[PDB]
Amino acid sequence: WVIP
Amino acid sequence: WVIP
Amino acid sequence: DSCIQFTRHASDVLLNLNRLRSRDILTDVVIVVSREQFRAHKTVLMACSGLFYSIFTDQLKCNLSVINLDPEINPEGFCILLDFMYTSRLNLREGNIMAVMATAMYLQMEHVVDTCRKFIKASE
Amino acid sequence: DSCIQFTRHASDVLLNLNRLRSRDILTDVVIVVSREQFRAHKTVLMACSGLFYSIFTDQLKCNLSVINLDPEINPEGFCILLDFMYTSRLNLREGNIMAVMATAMYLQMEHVVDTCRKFIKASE
Ligand SMILES: O=C1Cc2cc(Nc3nc(Cl)ncc3Br)ccc2N1
Ligand SMILES: O=C1Cc2cc(Nc3nc(Cl)ncc3Br)ccc2N1
Ligand SMILES: [Cl-]
Ligand SMILES: [Cl-]
Repeated sequence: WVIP
Repeated sequence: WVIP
Repeated sequence: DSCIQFTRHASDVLLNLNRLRSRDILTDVVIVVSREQFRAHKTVLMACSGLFYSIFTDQLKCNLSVINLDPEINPEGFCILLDFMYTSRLNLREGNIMAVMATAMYLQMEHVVDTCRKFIKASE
Repeated sequence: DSCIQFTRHASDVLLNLNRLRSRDILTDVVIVVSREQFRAHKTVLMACSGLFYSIFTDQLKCNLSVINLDPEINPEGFCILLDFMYTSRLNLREGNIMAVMATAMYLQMEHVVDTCRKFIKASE
């Protein structure tokens, strides 16, 4: 999971 | 396009 | 093999499937979550959820145009998860995390359950 | 928004749609290319091809279970492109590049047409  |  | 690969292809496909969803094009099922209704593509639901994969591979349920979820399921949690299916983006907030995690466990969406458990563990 | 994103989600969705294709699950159209037949999901075809997007948004053709391509279309070129749609991988070879490019132009698959033109330009 990432900060888009 | 890339070499997978 | 000696194939070449287009990096953005999978993302572009999903973006187009979401465009079809937004315009209600070729949607083939209604998911009923209490008083709310959500139109979707059976194939996208199966590709994202162990529960929908099991439902639409059943020889009788594969032909249903309406699926009723358990009454304990929260419509907002379902909406957040349906959006995630079609976009890869999850709108996880302090106010919705419990409902989103419970819905992802029911839908059998393992990666979502995992990030919810980690975000909850960080706040305890 | 304040969304989080799961990097591999789009790829995982496409991998699952290809698994459904391989097991012939919920395929809803046959594409006829001369003597050959190819089963597929209308939504995946539309998401990958400007021609299929135009075909299945037509109020009459949206309901067809069989689509016949132009007789000039090569079944092997179509097969290579159908595999690319469901996998992001393109089996581009000296022996098939002309047929693949002609098929991608007909299907309106702009990125495939682009790499074919570049690979041809390099060999001249
Ligand atoms: O957390 C998750 C997400 C998910 C998706 C599917 N979907 C499919 N799985 C397989 Cl193996 N083939 C085709 C399809 Br469609 C099955 C289980 C799960 N569990
Ligand atoms: O080279 C390409 C690939 C492609 C795909 C689509 N498909 C869609 N386009 C739009 Cl804007 N909305 C929903 C869908 Br499905 C249209 C044109 C093209 N040209
Ligand atoms: Cl997931
Ligand atoms: Cl393309």
